[PDB]
Amino acid sequence: ERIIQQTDYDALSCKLAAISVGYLPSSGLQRLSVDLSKKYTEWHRSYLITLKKFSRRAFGKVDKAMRSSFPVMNYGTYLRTVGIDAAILEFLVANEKVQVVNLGCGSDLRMLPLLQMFPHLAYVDIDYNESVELKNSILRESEILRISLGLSKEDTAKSPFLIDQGRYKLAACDLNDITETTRLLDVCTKREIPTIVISECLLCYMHNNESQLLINTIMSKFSHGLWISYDPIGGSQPNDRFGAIMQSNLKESRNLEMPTLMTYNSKEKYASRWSAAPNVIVNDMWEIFNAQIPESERKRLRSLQFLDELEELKVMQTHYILMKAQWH
Ligand SMILES: Nc1ncnc2c1ncn2[C@@H]1O[C@H](CSCC[C@H](N)C(=O)O)[C@@H](O)[C@H]1O
Repeated sequence: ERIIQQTDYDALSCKLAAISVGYLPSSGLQRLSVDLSKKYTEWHRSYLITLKKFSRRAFGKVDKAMRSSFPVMNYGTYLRTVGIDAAILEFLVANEKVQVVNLGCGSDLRMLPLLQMFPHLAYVDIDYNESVELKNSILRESEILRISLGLSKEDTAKSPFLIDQGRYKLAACDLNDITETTRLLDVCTKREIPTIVISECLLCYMHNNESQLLINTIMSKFSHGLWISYDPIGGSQPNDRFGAIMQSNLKESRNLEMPTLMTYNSKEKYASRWSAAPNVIVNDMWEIFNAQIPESERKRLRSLQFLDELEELKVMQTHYILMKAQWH
């Protein structure tokens, strides 16, 4: 589906709007160095310029949405990035040899600083065939993105991989098909190696059958893992129409569906999908803003932009969550 692939252009507009204002990179929570903080800004800026070369339509939707970004949505992107990063970095410090499988990766460039910071970290980007062909073109075209991953300018990878360079792999795969998913994972991951499965904004666009079989198969595949899943919820409180308005606004404007939004309308119901795992934590993004983000970080974001409506940030961010299912 071309419309589901175009949701990544909204996710890239958020990431480039946060970096352009200053929200990211947060060098403390993401644990970036002085050089890698400069590289985080320079890799994302070079991804936007290279996206212009390969697409006028995709650059037009990313550029217009980025510059029309409000302070409230920049707070939602900050908590979204440093929340998933805090869960990744805790697992990568305790476990030296780790392999990551970013399901529904899109235009995510967190693997660039992560591979640098951890010498024994493998990584595996996975998206639709059309999406990963655009990401392969952008990484191989830009000179600075070429140096980060050790890529050539030409398409030199073979068979199931568009990129196959040492400790990073890019691959095409429909995740709604479980036969295609397990065939790819057999040739790019191992059972015994500790794992971090990232499903950032992926499982919301899938039906309940395709998403539940993806959770049960991947957890049963590895002996030791950690599933950091970010997604929206419809809201549990009565007269809370956040979920019914979101399904009606996506269907009318863009012809997009979030099938299991109302089904998993709370953070408890969302976390019950990973009930097979023994240790399951779950907190909405407003709870992560008040408990996980330090006082030094909140003062820094206040210096960037005027967040006039803090209650409007609470209403939005309570309808997003960060789940962490660990098993062994
Ligand atoms: N069945 C499927 N197979 C492969 N990719 C899928 C998929 N369903 C949704 N996606 C991908 O999930 C992404 C959702 S937008 C999220 C982009 C990225 N994870 C980020 O957080 O910045 C899109 O890029 C889309 O292509």
